[PDB]
Amino acid sequence: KYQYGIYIGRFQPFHLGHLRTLNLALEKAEQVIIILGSHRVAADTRNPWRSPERMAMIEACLSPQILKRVHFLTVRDWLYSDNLWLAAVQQQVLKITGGSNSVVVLGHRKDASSYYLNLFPQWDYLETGHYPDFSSTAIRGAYFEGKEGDYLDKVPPAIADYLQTFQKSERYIALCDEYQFLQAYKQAWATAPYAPTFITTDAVVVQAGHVLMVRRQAKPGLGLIALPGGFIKQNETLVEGMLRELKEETRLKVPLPVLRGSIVDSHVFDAPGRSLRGRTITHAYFIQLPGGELPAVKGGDDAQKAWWMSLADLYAQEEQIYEDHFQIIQHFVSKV
Amino acid sequence: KYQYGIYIGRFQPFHLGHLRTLNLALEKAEQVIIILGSHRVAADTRNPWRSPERMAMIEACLSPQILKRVHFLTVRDWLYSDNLWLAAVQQQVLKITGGSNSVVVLGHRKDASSYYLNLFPQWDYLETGHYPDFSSTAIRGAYFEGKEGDYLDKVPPAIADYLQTFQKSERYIALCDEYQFLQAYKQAWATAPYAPTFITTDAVVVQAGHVLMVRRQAKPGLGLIALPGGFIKQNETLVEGMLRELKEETRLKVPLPVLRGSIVDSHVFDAPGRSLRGRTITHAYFIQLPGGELPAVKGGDDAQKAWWMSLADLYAQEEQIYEDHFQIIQHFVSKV
Amino acid sequence: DPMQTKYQYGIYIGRFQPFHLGHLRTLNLALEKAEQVIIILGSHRVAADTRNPWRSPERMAMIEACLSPQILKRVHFLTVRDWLYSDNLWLAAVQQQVLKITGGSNSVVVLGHRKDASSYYLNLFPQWDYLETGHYPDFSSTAIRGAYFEGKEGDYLDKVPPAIADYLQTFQKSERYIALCDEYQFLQAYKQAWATAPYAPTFITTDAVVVQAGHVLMVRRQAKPGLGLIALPGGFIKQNETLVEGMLRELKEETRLKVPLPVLRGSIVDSHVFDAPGRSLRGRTITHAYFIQLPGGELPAVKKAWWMSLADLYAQEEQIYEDHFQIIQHFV
Amino acid sequence: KYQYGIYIGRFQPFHLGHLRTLNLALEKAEQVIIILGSHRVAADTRNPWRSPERMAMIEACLSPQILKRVHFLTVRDWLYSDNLWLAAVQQQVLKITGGSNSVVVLGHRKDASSYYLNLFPQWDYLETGHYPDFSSTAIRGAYFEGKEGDYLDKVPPAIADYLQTFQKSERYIALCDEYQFLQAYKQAWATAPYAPTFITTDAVVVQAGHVLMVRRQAKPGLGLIALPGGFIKQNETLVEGMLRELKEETRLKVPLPVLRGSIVDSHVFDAPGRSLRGRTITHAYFIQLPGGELPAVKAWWMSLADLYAQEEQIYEDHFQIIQHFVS
Amino acid sequence: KYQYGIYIGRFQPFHLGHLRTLNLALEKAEQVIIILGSHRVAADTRNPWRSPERMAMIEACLSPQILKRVHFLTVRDWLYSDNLWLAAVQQQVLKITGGSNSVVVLGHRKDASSYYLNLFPQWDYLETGHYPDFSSTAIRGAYFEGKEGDYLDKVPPAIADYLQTFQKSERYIALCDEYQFLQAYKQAWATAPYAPTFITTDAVVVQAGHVLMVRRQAKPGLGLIALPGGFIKQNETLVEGMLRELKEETRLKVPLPVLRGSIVDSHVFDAPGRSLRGRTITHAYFIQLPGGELPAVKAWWMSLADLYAQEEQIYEDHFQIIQHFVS
Amino acid sequence: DPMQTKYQYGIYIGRFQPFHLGHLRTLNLALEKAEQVIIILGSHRVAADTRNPWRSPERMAMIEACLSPQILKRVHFLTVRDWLYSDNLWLAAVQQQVLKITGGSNSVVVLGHRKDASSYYLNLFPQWDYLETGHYPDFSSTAIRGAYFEGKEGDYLDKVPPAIADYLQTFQKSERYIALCDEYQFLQAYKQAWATAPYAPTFITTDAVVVQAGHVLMVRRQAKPGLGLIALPGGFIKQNETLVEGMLRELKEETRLKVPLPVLRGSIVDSHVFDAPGRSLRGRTITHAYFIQLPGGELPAVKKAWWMSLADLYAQEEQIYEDHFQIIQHFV
Ligand SMILES: NC(=O)c1ccc[n+]([C@@H]2O[C@H](COP(=O)([O-])OP(=O)(O)OC[C@H]3O[C@@H](n4cnc5c(N)ncnc54)[C@H](O)[C@@H]3O)[C@@H](O)[C@H]2O)c1
Repeated sequence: KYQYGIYIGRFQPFHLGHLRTLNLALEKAEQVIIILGSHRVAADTRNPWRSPERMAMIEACLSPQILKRVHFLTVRDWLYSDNLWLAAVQQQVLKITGGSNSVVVLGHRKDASSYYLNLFPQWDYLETGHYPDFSSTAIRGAYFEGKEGDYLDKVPPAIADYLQTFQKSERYIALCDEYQFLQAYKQAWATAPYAPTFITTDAVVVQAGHVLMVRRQAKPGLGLIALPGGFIKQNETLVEGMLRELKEETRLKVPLPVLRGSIVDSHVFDAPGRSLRGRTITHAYFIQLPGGELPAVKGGDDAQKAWWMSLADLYAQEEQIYEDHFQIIQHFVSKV
Repeated sequence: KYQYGIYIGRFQPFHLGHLRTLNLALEKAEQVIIILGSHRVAADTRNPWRSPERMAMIEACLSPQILKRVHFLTVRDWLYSDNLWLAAVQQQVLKITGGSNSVVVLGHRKDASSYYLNLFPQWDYLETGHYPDFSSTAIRGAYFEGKEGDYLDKVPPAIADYLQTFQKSERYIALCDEYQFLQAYKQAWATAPYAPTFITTDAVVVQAGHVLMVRRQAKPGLGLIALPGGFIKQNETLVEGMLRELKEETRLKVPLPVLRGSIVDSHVFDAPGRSLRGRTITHAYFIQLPGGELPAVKGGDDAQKAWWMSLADLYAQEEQIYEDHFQIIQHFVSKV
Repeated sequence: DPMQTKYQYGIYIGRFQPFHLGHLRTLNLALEKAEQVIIILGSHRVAADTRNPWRSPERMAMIEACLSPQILKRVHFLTVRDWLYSDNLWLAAVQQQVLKITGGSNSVVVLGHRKDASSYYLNLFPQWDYLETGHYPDFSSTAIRGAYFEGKEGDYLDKVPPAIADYLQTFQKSERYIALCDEYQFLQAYKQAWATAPYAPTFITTDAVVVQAGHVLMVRRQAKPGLGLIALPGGFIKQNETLVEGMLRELKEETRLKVPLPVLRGSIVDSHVFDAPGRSLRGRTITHAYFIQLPGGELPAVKKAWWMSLADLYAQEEQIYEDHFQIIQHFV
Repeated sequence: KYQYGIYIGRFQPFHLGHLRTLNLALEKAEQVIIILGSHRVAADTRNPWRSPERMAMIEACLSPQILKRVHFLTVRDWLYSDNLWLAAVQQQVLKITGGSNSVVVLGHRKDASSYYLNLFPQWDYLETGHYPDFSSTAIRGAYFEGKEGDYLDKVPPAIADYLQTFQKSERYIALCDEYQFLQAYKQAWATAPYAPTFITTDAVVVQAGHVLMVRRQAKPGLGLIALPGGFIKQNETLVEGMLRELKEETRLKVPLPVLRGSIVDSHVFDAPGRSLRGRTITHAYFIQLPGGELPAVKAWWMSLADLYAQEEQIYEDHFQIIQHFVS
Repeated sequence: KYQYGIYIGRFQPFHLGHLRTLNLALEKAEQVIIILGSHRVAADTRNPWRSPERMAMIEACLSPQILKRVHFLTVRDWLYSDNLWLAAVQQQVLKITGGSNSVVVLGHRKDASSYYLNLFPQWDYLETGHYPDFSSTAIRGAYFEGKEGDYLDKVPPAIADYLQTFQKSERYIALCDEYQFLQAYKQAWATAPYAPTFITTDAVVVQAGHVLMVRRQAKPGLGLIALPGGFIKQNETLVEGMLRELKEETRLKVPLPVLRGSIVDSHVFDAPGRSLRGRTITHAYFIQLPGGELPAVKAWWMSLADLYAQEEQIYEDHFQIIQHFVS
Repeated sequence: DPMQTKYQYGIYIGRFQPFHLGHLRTLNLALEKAEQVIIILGSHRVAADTRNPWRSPERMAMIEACLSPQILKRVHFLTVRDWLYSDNLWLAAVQQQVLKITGGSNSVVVLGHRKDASSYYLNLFPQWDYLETGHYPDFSSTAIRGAYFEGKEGDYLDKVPPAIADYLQTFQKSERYIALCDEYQFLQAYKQAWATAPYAPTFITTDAVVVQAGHVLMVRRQAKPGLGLIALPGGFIKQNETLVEGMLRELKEETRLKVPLPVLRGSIVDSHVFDAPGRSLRGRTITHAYFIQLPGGELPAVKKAWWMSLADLYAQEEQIYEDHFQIIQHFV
């Protein structure tokens, strides 16, 4: 009934709801294209598995024979440009679709994040409705809490196998820790009269095509590469707080007045899901340092340190970058 | 010992600590210049009395004879430009000082807000030290709570008289109400694991040299003139929330897409004391509407309404404008 | 419900300087055409001069005195500033003011007469009907103002409502009346002196807009007209100097600003020519205004001249000379 | 006593009063350089003789021995760029000076228009003057009226001879007529309480690298090439004045609204001596029309090349006005 | 049959092949307009005769009856702005056309350089050609070698007569020499696997409204006025090449570092026929020096006015390069 | 504690293509001068070509094979990309890489020899000492690469360490060796054909940088050199076309982009000339790159050509031809 069927998701993990839709797709179209979103996002409690792992997981639920008509595509996130995303999807799809006009998109409008499901009017849209009782969020929560009965009856058996092997790895132990932390963090705000909103700053300091970075020291994202930034204090201005944090986390050897006078731009980042803590809006300041020897910063140990990274280094380690920091850098790179 | 002595304050109200310093000034200099800060700020729980009232209050504590060597100056706030403030102080002072170089500034470095006390190196600075037990904040709190024994023994007798007459007015009843509200508002956050930070948007919509305004409907600032704005919701972007609030408070008859496409600039306002609620940082969006008939907006009743105001109207009613909204408008007026 | 009139609202715009019998005829026509009438007092807060001698509360008192309290229940007075170089701004102000009364009604008519060039605004309200009344001969506020400052009572007493006559007879004893006569005479002599010129004269002046730290350098006028009004430093261009030279010369004469000419020269960020034909009552005066932005810090000393804040300018709007507030507005 | 000596002037005409300084020059320096100012300026009552003609005059007054240690250099006027002029001057100097550092400039500050003798600081300046009094203004005045007695005693015999021959000239008639018109024009303002001040607009209209020009229909500079321009009326804005004047003088086939919309810039030209009628300040508006057919319109479109070739025939300072909007 | 008729060409020289179209023109329209292209272009082996000279030639070939219904119009070249050219063409047309709408343009698209006959769309176009074959390239080739037999049978008797007289000319020697040099230069590249491609830099140095110029020391266009410029060496960047070339040809007294810092702009000039040596693309760098003394340096500073006056003596397309950075 | 060496750290930068006996002599000198030696492998991730035949892990394996494990405890290998038009970027990368080893020490010396124009970088580390070694005759990596691709073993076997000889003898049997010989021969013939030209030839090409929605239009190279590498669409300028025409012509030839020339013409936002003397191995090639920004939406179809994301370009850095990555970087 269609030559091509597209199913997009994160599949973190692939569950019985997803398989139902993936089965429906196999009925409605000859070739099936699975699009693995959030490609190369750093692993966190919302996206635990890398996209090759997610492909293996899905493949393990299907037969070699049905796999003959199944195509995997991975697509990065561009949290601040839907158009860069759309284009990448079109381009990845085209390479399979030849160019055909016989194409459906299967999905369910679950919530606010499902808005993309109608940015393909070019193609047809098959809404599936909700399938009770299959919730990725519930599955992940159960899994990090070690409650097997709340997830085993919700994933394909090949998925349960995978979750059980993966339960042995270092990543799982780190993700359990990070999950306990967030849960406690959110719980500590449970008696607020209103959902809280968090304000942070971030410093984007660039010298001779390099950006000053740190390894995160506090949860969440412990150990990931990040911009130097943090929570605004009650009595400081955004610039002040930005400078205070830059100094605390990098001990950059440049006097505060030249730092101030080197701020050439700033920009607010407010994607509602940028941070799992929390609604967290960050104010990023772009600082351009002049030519010369690379500026000195604390050489603490290695997990304690700060260092300078070129764009090449940045792309090379894309999946080690915290939250949307790669996007913040890319925004100011478009400015220069 | 000096030809001229400068004492700057808000004096809300003038208390025994202030009188001590004002007396010390009268010993140390021939002429005394009192500078009434926060001129033409809308009345709130932090600045209850207008600057002519504050002058009357101070005059009532002094004798006609000593008043012969006392000079009053009023100066506006410019929360985002210390330089505009400094200049205005210099200019107001010069008109009394003739131009003399014999000038001291008396004060006490109480807290972060006292930072201005050393932006006059031109002139000498006499630090007085703290005088125990004389706190404006404590005085105001006591007064709005009606607890006379906590303030009577802290102000000059002429000040106690004034507070007692003023306790009859409509302003006092409104300020009591507003004070109860804030107190309860802050108390409701008392069990937060961290001081909360608030995020709001504000829309600065301009057509044919007019700015769209509202009369505030919620406390605090009930009844004051304000920009249309409000709290960001958890799942909306800043622009989205800005547009949602503009529509809720003005029902402006301009379709959302043309509104979006008319945003020409935005700017963050983060003076830590802009709002008495709360650390509240607002994100203001400047929208330029094209020439033509003045856009329709809700004509509700009068306290329920929205309307268009020229800069002239704005200056004419400066002391009816909420928090720092006049400053936000002035920022974008410097852009055009 | 059957209306007794064609429209809900009638708008009658003017200076009314003073209200004369022509104006009352149109006002009466408006009372026949609309249930409620809106009088718009233009030139609100303009420095009293020979073209605009009465302030808006005086003009409202004058018109009120011609009308019975039953009619006054149907009349609403609104004031609106002039913004000589910005018609869009003015159009919006009129609209916003009218809306306080109108509640948004679309049943609205503007009454007037396209008298001369200054009446162009009558076709800028297409959202409302327009009712041309034709000319009433000859009622002329210019002629009436002339007769009044010249003391020729026979030429205006039969041109104005009896209540206006009374008000005029009373105002005639004020200090403002004397001040106005003095200024009227000066302008009359001034134009006199050019009467034998082969063409109408065109005057060239320069004005200096000097700004540092949100303050504009202003002076009090030492010569007529507008004697004692607040103004920008400026004056007439001499025959052998450039505009910039004239500008700086005149700035030094009037303020004695303690800044070297060479740094004043280098501090000129912009300039603009202001040429509204009626900006000055002395004759056609076209002015060259120069925006000078001083590097921040302590304000330079001057010798009456002073640094005035933007808030203070708005606060003393009505003491400002000619178009000078608009000149400042243009730059800051 | 000096290797090289420089004397700059308009010499309109060359008078005894120059000659004496010229003589004083030949004494103080071995080589003498005479710079003829105002090169290629349209002929008018301030500047009647072309620079070749002025060369001829100053030559006749010299015997060849002398004429053979004197070099003649012409310099254009750029009324609004002194730097450009100083440069053109010192570059033309080098042609002869070769690069010498033993140089003297002679003259004296007579008025305001003699300001050009503080710069140059790289050479030595010897002040003569005042020689009271020979006055070219007075001499051109005398010469144009007919008061022969007032100037024969004032200029060298050879000059007088050339002036004499020139009276027959086709130009002398038109230049006489111009002198009468200006003297009358100025006279008509004598009852004014203050010196009058004239305001004009000029339109600079440019399409496909051509500027719209006209021949002047009215005195002064009648028949010269000019920008469309005129006197502001009492009740029009500068913009509306510029536009009516443009339509009057050229009847340009472009709708008024499109013309308003095509204004990309404007500039005020205010040199005190730009107009001989008295102090006239002009407001120039630069209109820039989209590519394509040249619009219908003596008025005609003229290229930047055309203008340069005919710089001689351009009114007043209209060339500098054009140049200002072009670079 | 038509009121007005237009025929545009370089006519270098006027050949039988033109004449026939000219004849065909006189037949089809009552008035004939001949537009002499390439007006004021320095004389070179593609364009040997000035436009007055070309007028003279085409006149001799006509009897006055005929010569009296033919008008001659000159148009400059602006190699990089066709619009400017089209405009100058149709404006000069109107001088004669008065404003007529019965007009025809004659010729035919021979090659790439004949593209200019699609525009104009406002007139009627009648295609002649091809007339196989008379070839000016071949004729100028013959003429410059000495192969008389190759062109006498190709051009009108009067043309031949003028060419004959011209052989004696001071120019014909230098133009012959140029032809030999180019033919040799091109010949030296015959063993190349592909047509060669030349890269040069030019420096456009500008202070106080003057541009630095030089006389060409090397063939081609020897002795003409040019920008300081040269061939890129194998291991220098364009910037460093431009700068060494600038110092070589002018010995400009300004430190290299200041010169780097004063570069405000650069532009590539790439018209296929700009250089007669073969495909040469030049990279022009615009250096803008601060006001004051003109720096020490045949090289000399030259005003925009000077350049316009001497446009005749300017190499290749160097005038257009200057003009590009000025407006 | 008494040091046995002058410095704590010695830095030796090169391509080492291949490591020969000259390099080993300097390396040995560095081991005498510093306690720890840092070898910087330049040209990391550059597409293998006749100037850079071995990738950095191969070059590290090669140098490792010449050294005893006791010496290797003192040697540290670091890699660094080329950024042909940005020396500041490169200088910073070297500094940052060195700092991983140095801990910030100031006791640091760079050893090398100012051989030719490409050695300019040796004076751009003033924060460190420089030790000029002088020239060793004649060891030449160019000559050794020449002999090796030409199969003349006598000309290089005695120029290189025995371990390098072994590695060379082994690599010689790979498919990459054949590919390199093929390309070497092509370039050699190419230059051959120009040998009788009166001056060194200068080549002119155009390149098109077409971008829509964060994607650059790329091709796979159909002709040598760099056959099968990813590249921008471009080629040689024809004799009678303009650069823009050439650019568009060549863009159409190589990609068959379904966009009309007139809209391609109107979409050129910027252009830049790239002229590093060694950008291309064929001879001096100077290129004109044109930035074309297509209006957003669906990407236009093409016919091998494709739209490549900026992330994918970085991911496939090493498959890119000549300086093309730097050309893209310049614009986006
Ligand atoms: N600009 C951008 O970078 C951009 C924009 C939009 C989306 N994205 C990316 O695309 C991906 C979006 O995928 P997702 O997070 O919505 O995928 P998901 O894994 O949550 O769900 C995949 C699909 O299955 C459906 N589904 C899940 N549970 C269901 C249930 N129980 N019943 C019926 N249907 C159910 C979902 O609605 C969805 O259509 C993410 O990677 C996101 O980051 C990127």
